[PDB]
Amino acid sequence: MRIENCFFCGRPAWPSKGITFMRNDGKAFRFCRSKCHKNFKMKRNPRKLKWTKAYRKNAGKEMVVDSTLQFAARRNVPVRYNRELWQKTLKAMERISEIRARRERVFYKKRMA
Amino acid sequence: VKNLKKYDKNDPNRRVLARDIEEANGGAGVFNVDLRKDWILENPEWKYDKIPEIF
Amino acid sequence: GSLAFLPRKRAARHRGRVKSFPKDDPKKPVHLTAAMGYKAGMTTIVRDLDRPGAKAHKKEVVEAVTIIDCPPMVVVGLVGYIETPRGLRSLTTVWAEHLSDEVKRRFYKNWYKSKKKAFTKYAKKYAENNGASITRELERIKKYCTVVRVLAHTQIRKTPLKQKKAHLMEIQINGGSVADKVEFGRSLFEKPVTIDTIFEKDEMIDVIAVTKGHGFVGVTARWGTKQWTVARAGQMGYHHRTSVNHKIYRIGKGDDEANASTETDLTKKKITPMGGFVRYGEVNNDYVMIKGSVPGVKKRIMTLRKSLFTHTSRKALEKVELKWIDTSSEFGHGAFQTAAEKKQFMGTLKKDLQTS
Amino acid sequence: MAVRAQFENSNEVGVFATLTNSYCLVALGASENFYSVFEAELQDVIPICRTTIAGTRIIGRLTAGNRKGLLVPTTTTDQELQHLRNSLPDDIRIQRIEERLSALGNVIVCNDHTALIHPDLERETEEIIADVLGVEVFRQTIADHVLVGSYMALSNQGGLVHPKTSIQDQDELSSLLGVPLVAGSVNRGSNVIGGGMVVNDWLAVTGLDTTAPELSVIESVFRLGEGAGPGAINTSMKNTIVESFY
Amino acid sequence: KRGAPGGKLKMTLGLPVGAIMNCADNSGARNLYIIAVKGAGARLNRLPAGGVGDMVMATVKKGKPELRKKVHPAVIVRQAKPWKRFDGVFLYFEDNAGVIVNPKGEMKGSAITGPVGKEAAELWPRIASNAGVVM
Amino acid sequence: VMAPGVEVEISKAQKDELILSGNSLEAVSQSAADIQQICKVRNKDIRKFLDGIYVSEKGNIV
Amino acid sequence: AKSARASRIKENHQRFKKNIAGPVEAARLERLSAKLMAIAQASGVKSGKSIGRKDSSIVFPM
RNA sequence: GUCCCUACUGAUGAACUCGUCGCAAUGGUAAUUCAGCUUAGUACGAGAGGAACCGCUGAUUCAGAUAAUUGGUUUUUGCGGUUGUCCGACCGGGCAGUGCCGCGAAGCUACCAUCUGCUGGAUAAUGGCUGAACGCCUCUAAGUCAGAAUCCAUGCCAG
Ligand SMILES: [Zn+2]
Repeated sequence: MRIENCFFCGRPAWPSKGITFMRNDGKAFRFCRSKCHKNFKMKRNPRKLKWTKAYRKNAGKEMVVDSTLQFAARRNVPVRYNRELWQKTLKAMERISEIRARRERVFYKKRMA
Repeated sequence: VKNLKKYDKNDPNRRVLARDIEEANGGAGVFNVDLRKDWILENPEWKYDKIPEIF
Repeated sequence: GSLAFLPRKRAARHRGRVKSFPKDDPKKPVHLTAAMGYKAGMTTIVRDLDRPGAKAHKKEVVEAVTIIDCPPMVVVGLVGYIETPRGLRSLTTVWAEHLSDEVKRRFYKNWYKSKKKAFTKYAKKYAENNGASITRELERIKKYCTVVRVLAHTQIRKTPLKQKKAHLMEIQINGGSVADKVEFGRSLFEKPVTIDTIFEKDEMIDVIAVTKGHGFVGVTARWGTKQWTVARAGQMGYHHRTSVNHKIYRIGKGDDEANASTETDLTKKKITPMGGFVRYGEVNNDYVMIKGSVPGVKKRIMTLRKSLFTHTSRKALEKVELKWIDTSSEFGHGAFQTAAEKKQFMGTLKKDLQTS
Repeated sequence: MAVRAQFENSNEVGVFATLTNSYCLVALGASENFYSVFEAELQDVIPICRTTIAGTRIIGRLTAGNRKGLLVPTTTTDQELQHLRNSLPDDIRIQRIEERLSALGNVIVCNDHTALIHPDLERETEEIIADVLGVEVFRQTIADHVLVGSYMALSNQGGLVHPKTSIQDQDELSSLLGVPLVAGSVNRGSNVIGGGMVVNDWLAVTGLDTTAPELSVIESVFRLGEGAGPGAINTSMKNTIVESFY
Repeated sequence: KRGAPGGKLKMTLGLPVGAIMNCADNSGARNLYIIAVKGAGARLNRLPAGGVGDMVMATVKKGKPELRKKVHPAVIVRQAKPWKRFDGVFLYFEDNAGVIVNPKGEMKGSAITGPVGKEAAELWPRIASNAGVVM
Repeated sequence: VMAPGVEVEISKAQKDELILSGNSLEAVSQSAADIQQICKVRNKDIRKFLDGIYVSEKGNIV
Repeated sequence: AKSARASRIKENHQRFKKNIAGPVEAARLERLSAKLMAIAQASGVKSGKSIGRKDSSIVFPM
């Protein structure tokens, strides 16, 4: 399986949740809700709607430059299975998640200073 | 390939073959194939392991 | 419609009765046939399918599963029946001692104003050396009966329901001589029996319930239109149904604290959706996770029983490898499995600063 | 050697198979007849992987690669990718590419030295192909058909091209590649050579409807079986070709 | 042999009888007019319908005059009405589109403009070979 | 399934032959008829497909 | 199409019941009954051994 | 150029002290067709062509349910935008029998969504075994074996 991201708002798109739009140019449009789908169909800008990660990143409401976000990205080159690698990766994921939480707390404190 | 022996259906000690394996272990709609039997990993015991996907 | 579900009437009882237990032979081991539970809701899963011959073979499929809160049932009695030219006749029943307030509520209709005086003389029959008479009843069951059933009731006070009145039913004991079944029930007296003890995972069962009512509804919805054979207007819904062949996918232990976790999703989470089951609440007990839709509304009493006939399909001999269980909110378009995930995704908030 | 086989009951073996000089990919479905004929022809000389891409059986028309690399579309799932990685040795590099034309087996034909692509592929995909496959990438339309992966099958010994390809274009392709080329058909008059045949340097699998004259053309141009030789078509089999495909 | 595909799973049907769709191949046809579907079950007052991967009969409403001459078979490739794939994914396309095919399952054209339905590609090997984008 | 009291053997005197002996003539004959009826062709040509189990000889053990 | 109540279909179901589901359900029942047993074992007239009397009609009153 | 009784369909009900757990007379009764895989390019065939039993997986129609998901529906008049007028203006609001628009939970729905549909006996045409009538013979006369989606039942609904 895999956790998808909504094209419009960026909330986690889980299996079953949402409608996928296949445009004739060949690119897929995955949405997490009917709200997002209808907004896309009425052709509004997620960069303008304030409840979207696009808007928040554009307006600098979230931290975007940090190793805790450079550590995770889509992988197009597979790695051979290795139990130590996956277990150590899981522990690293826990560490990264709590470090991210603390950094985001500091960021929002600095924004609300 | 040039060190091989050509397959024939009548030779007593031929190759086992997946058709014969599934015919022995059921049929075409009953045999369940092990997709991890040919997995070439570092430690051979790491086969048949449930790889985490979501955390 | 079908002339096989007529006289289209409201169910005479809310509980719903089995109406047929599987036939019994002495060669099998001693076991119980049925169990009880309460519909909590339903959720979405992904199963790694191993259906040799299917296009979804060795692929991940998304399925809908119904969740049944199943607190352990308590054995409080034992009934013995005899065969007669007019059918089965309940020769005699012998109860347990120390009955619960919930089963006594089942016996009473206005429990609050009543003197709660049920089975007191029966407990005196146990205590005051009328155990000779009680043993006589057990021996009558041993030497005259051909089928034995056990009286069992649910635990509402563990179920998250406003109700306080429990539900009694007889679960038939199969697989042994009448003496073995009598000893089994007598030993099961005053003891909780669990759903993982009665059923287990991978097993198809039969579900007995009363399908939801809709009141006086015309022919358009009552039968499906554009003498008893002619479609007429009347009651539609609230109908006793026995739905067959439903696969038991999981039995969660309630105290596991990781009921919804699979070997693929390493998230310590339970079956209850984020925010609780809509109109039901939280499942804090043993729960049964079965494929597909099932008759009955949420919080309705449900009867789970073994299949009458040994199965004829490969869907009943299959293992069910689960990948993940949906725990998002059913109260709307939920996209977070846990409150921790929601907080990590949305960051910290103004009320978070104000409280901290 | 050239063998005739059917996937389930279909003569298009190129849709369901991908044969290279270091691995073979086989679509997974129902029985093991297709995997078994491929194994009997390749008795563990090179690995054979029963794989699915995007939950499809069209792995042959969805994957392109040679003995040095394998490329799969972005729609491939992480599980299928990991299956491929575990099944194949480390000497082969596997990558998912984010190409709009996700029919990789239709848009790419590659031997172990050169690759010929659909003219509308992206530049980044071009360097990705040239890097992973380790080949020289050229853009060309074969018989004005823009899907080279469907309308031509290639090996390091030769290459068989759409039956209605001009002699000038055939000569130009032969010069640009470095191997002999012949205009021929498979599966009794079918033009979809790539979809009806998989070929490596020592093995070809066609459909069961492949006629005897065109199977001999395949064996000859791809040098499969004893002497073979692309030239024998022009010398020993002329009468046969003229009488059969007049 | 009736052009009824085998092994197809349930999907929501989106193109009924008497329905106009686009033509995705270079055969010269622009639109098709579905008049009949293969494998339909005749029940009273129901109009038959077909989903991605179903063979239908259609008349070319506009395009090449050679094609505007006879009722051609066609496999419908793209469906605007959303449907569910067994991986739980509900999806739909921008339009409704099909390609001219013979009763055996072979196309008159040589290329397909636009993406192809996954079910159609799986069901008909020739479409999978003549397809450039498969989702 | 043969009736009780009838013994059936693969005898090594002639090829592709089966001996079905016993004490009750009715049981012996009915078992032979059951085998002959269970092995009968369907939807084929009687004059072209000529295989099955047939009663060749009838008599006494002694 | 063969009906669900066809004799050949019933015979095939009987064979499948007897050769696969039989053993599978037998093992399942053995384990379940083991768990049931675990939870369970977790003068004649004046004693009850002699089953005596506790405490419309079929015959005509005389 | 002449709103009532009853049938049917559902819903209550007096007397048998109230209640809980049951039994089952009788009445109803349900599944249907197609396709794909393997068998198998096999049997068969000069060639062209080309099955079937077991086993497996789907689909049509019918039936009974269900709402995790996905559409639709909005008096949640829930939130936001907006037209005309009004409360002196801001704010906050009334009126336009729900002003108009967008999203919209819950509930309700949808082969526009999903799930489930089960096994014994006796028979008809027919094919047999033993064997008289009739010293041959004969499936029938006495006796008896198999056999149709048929018949009667179980499973199922009512009680
Ligand atoms: Zn979204």
